[PDB]
Amino acid sequence: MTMDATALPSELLVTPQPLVGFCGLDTARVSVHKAVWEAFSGSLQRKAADRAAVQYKLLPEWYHPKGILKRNWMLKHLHVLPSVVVLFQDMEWNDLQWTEKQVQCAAIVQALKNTLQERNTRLCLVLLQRAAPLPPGEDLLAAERAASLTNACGITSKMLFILPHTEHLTGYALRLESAFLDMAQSYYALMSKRIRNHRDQLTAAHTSLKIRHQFKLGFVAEMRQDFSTGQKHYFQAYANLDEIRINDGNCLEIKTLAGFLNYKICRLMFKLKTPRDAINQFIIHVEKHKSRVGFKDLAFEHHAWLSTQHSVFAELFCEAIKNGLPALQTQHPGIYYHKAAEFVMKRRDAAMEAYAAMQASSVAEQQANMQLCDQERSYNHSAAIIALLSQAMAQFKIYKCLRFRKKLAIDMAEEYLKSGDHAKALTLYSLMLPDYRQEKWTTIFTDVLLKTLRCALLSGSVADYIACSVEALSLRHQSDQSERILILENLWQVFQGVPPMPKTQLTPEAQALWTSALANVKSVEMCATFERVQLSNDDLLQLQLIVRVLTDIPLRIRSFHVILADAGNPQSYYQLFCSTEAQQFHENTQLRIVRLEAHMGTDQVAALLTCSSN
Amino acid sequence: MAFCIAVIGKDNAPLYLTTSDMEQELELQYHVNAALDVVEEKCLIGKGAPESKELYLGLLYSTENHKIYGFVTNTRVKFIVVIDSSNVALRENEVRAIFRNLHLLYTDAICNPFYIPGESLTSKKFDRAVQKLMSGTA
Repeated sequence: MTMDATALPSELLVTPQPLVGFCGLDTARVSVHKAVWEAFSGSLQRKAADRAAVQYKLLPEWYHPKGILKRNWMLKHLHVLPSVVVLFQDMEWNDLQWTEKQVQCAAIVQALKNTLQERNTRLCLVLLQRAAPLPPGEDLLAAERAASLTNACGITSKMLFILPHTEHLTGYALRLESAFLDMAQSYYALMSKRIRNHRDQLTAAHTSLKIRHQFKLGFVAEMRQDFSTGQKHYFQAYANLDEIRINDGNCLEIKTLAGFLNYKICRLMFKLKTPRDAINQFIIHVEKHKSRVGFKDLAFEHHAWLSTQHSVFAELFCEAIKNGLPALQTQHPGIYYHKAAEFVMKRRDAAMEAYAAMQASSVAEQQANMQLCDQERSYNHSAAIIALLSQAMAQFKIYKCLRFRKKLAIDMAEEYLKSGDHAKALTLYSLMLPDYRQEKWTTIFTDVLLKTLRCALLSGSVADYIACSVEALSLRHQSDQSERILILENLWQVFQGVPPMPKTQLTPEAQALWTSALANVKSVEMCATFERVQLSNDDLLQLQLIVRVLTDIPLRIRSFHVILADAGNPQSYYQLFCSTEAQQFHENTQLRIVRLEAHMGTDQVAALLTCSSN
Repeated sequence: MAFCIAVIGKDNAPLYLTTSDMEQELELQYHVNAALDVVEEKCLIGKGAPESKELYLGLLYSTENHKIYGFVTNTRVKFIVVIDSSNVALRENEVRAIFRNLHLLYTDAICNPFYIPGESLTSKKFDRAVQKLMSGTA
């Protein structure tokens, strides 16, 4: 009435299936019963369609509805009440043991039916036989047994069954499956009759009860593989939810109900091979819900639910893929993963100012908001962003997508930086520069480059630091000149061991990081100019390569080395006296330079723009 | 109604200004807008982003407040404006006309002998061509 219709998150996320249960038993009877139990699970072994959909639980102002009034009654409707109960003993004709088992089985099934009457589950009686098969029509004592047991508890003869050995037990377990299915379905149809005869009446326009009735009958139809009546009922329940215009800040219960039935309807669509329907539903719903909230909006609201909603819908997509629905994938494989990811980022941000407002001051219900603040503080982990982008990246790769995986990877790296775990971030950036450099998009390339330098300096990975710095040098004309100069001087500093000057930009811990390093770390665009390739019998070659500098700020002129190329035999412009080659070797000789060995100001470039052949 | 103009070469982008009808594009997605394109290629490229037809791409790529409409020529040039309007009452017909206009303006900047093809569009004239396009159809 005033309480919530249903409060179960992730209700029956698993495929709803028929559920038959029966009384708990000791280890030795179940030890004889083993073969029967793995005969049951052979359906799990066999293909799912060959598997009977049933499952095994193995237990030990109008007036409100019965069994429907509560969400806990509802959860009971899930599993707590199997639609079939079967009492297990062995059927064994005997002399005195026969009578003893008669008396005891009669009494126990008597209590069992005393339990089962109100819950209306019918109690079918199936008994094991290890003895030789009985020819029907031969034993009149079997007839007396049937009479006595049937009159013991009112369970009819047809309900009674016999459990033979495996070669027959297989087919008879299967026909048992069929009978259990039939009587469960009869139960479910009856229970739906209950629902409908309740539905005819109304509690003077509450319609929450109506939603409960549709949702219960959704259980029923989903359960019975109808897949249709339930989804119609879900549609109608959601509609009547809508006609309930929001009274007040209690939009959250509405949104939760919406998400529940929304999952239900979408997945039921996916069961029915109606992807377009599902897509339109989920969009319609999510922007409806975006428009839903106006206030409070404690920034818990609209963020967590929306992210979870996208999450669930991508999960439904994956369910569809498991089914085999590629119509939705060929358009876009991992649609809502990274929308959910951006929503959880927004959620962390919202948490930031939620904190901030909590520092403002903190007479009714306010303590609840306080525990809310604390609980979302628990949520400040935001590794969920990482997981969501992980799934998004995988799914994007699934349809041969590189850049969305590449951009969400930059998002991963940047949140790693917010995570502080700059190491993984620099690993990502290290992988991500090459593709940007091939891509030539000169805008983005420097934009990621400055962040990559930031990661290198914080990490103290001086090798990557210098490499990305020198590639920035090669074409740094987009940025300001003095910054180029500072980069270069920091580079020389670190080649000869001096820490970089942005000391306030650095922290003592990172100081330790890169003071520690360089123990293993060892060893502007210009051109190689060879005057004479394909050497003849006698010649000489001097400094003809021309070291053009694209950077404005000059490279300091101290030294340089060129390593004599092994091709064949092992051996503002600045033109100078270096002039290595002055000797004679064998003819038909060519040359090709690995790296600059740039000892001008720096020791060496460590980045391969020392072209071999232009 | 932000038309992130972007001509693309074979792979890289010769001109991609950030202008609209009213004034400059403040939103800081530019280099990552080009990154939207590098996912419009290598992903939303399929076997399709290059074709041998004057390319109608009614929303080859879509997202919130950002809708990509594409075009490709036999010379493998990528012509893309973005519909940065969740929705405005403009229907694809004038978008087709706009890609006609953009085709013509680009190829008349191409008409320069001095400007080597595949380089940043130097022409302040082809600029004002794009600028009138934006000021008109945004």
